[PDB]
Amino acid sequence: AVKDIKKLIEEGILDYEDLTENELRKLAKPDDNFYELSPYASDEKDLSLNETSGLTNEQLKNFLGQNGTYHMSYDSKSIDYAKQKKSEKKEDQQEDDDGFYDAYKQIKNSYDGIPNNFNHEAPQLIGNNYVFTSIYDTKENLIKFLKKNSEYDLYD
Amino acid sequence: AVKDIKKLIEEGILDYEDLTENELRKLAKPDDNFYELSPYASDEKDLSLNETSGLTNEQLKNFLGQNGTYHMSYDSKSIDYAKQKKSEKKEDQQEDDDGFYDAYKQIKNSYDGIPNNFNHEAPQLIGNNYVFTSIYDTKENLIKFLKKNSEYDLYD
Amino acid sequence: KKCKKVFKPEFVNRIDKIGVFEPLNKKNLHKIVALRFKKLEKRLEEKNIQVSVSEKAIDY
Repeated sequence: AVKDIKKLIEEGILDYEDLTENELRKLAKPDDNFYELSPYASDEKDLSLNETSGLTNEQLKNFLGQNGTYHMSYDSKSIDYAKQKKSEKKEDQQEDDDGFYDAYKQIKNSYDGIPNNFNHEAPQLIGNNYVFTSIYDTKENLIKFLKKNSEYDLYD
Repeated sequence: AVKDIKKLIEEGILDYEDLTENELRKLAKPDDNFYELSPYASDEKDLSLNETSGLTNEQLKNFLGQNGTYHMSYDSKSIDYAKQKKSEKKEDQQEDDDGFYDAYKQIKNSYDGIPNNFNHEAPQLIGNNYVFTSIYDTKENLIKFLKKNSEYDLYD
Repeated sequence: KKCKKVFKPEFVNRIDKIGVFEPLNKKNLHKIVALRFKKLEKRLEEKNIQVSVSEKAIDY
């Protein structure tokens, strides 16, 4: 009151209401694990990128633009090809969890500004200020404080 | 002060600041391993050439030229075809290093004017003079000297 | 997960404890390579050449 001091005491003693503008902005500043050099990211199934996607055909977009008595509104060539492959691979044993666990981890990270394999700190605009959140350091109590108190108030 | 004399003494005794114009240009001249005849280059995965590349379709370039409400900006026909091959080869055991380890070497050689499998000396324009750098003889201390001292100065 | 994949994961219920080895660090490689020179003198005391390893010989 400095940055590592707040992570222990503000859970026990200090409320967020009695903190200055130079103290709130530095807790939203990135930590010392940021600016630490880290290579070798761990690859996983990217739910962001769609391998079954295709290109705008412009004759579908013309025919679907003229609204009326059409019965299917996409191409279905690449997404059936995709379904035939899953019928032919015989990969079941952990893929029964991969579609069913792993999105929750990456879907919640989409509400924090964090992409798929990003094990580091990513910002999130709350009001007029950015808050760098993590996979581990979610900083949820700062988010509840800055949304509720600084709705009609400004603390940089 | 000649060329092989500088590689031993200038690390120990001589600074680069006290060197004449006929001495700086000859240390940037290529060595005697240059003009030595060397066949049989060693092939590796060329990260320069993209096997997944294609041709300008000119109806995509027209449709992407008219900016607005399109959702994919490339062809993706070939690049799905390439990813399918890596799923079918079952080659993992060293390719887990080939995309990850072999590559940092060719990327750093791009900052020195050196292509992929080029085990010889390649130039690099610094100011108004060329400096022939190598895989092994990086000549980094000449590069730090010619950028800093000869920014507003000229030494051929 | 690989124990779920190759093994049909009942082995996880069978095995008491799964250990994972870190790869060797250079601080490990100081003392670990030195242990072979202790057993080197057991087979070569007939030869009676006692090889001494300085710390300069370690990193080479």
